[PDB]
Amino acid sequence: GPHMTRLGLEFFDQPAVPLARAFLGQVLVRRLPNGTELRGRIVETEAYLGPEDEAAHSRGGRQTPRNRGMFMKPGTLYVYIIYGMYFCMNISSQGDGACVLLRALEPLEGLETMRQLRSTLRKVLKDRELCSGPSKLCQALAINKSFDQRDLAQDEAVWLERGPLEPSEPAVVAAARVGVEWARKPLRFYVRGSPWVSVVDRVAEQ
DNA sequence: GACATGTTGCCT
DNA sequence: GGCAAGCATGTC
Ligand SMILES: [Mn+2]
Repeated sequence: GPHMTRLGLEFFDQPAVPLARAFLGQVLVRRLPNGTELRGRIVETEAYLGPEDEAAHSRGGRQTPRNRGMFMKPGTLYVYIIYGMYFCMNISSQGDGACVLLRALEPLEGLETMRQLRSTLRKVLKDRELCSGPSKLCQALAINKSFDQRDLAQDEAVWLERGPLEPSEPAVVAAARVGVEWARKPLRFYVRGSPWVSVVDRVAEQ
């Protein structure tokens, strides 16, 4: 096989917007306790800018017991429970209270384990339903709160390997964020034409 | 203590 | 497309 490295501090240490864009095409890897490796290529992200960003948990520089990952070194995971039953996986970027939400993956390896984790553990699921959402991907990759405040550059259960297929400048759609002035600002980024994206913005494309 | 707020699967 | 169940969390 190929000599496989992992993306380190050099990659994670950049402003939220650049990082959110740079994530596109990269491959998120999860190794389960049973030895099974799961792989998914990132196709959709969101940038949360910090104290000025009225949609971010760090708005006005607010630091709570929950959002501490956002104020820790670039690469630190911020995993929180939303709607009492779902997880959102964020990665701290460079900049006070700034992070990036992972929204969607193209599933590449371990799809049958993903389908079990998505259906057998809670509530035939098509391949498109596996990772097409921030909380869907957390379920499919077995991400929960025990992953909160871990370092994505150093952790032996979850890492980021560099992807062979990365989009260039014109292939990236900058659109409004999902479920959030700061509601309308284009801080969501996804691969144009990808069937694995959670929500298509047909207005921000045309 | 109260209570407002924050994605997915089904349904309209 | 619309619609809330879900309960963790933050705030008063
Ligand atoms: Mn509700």
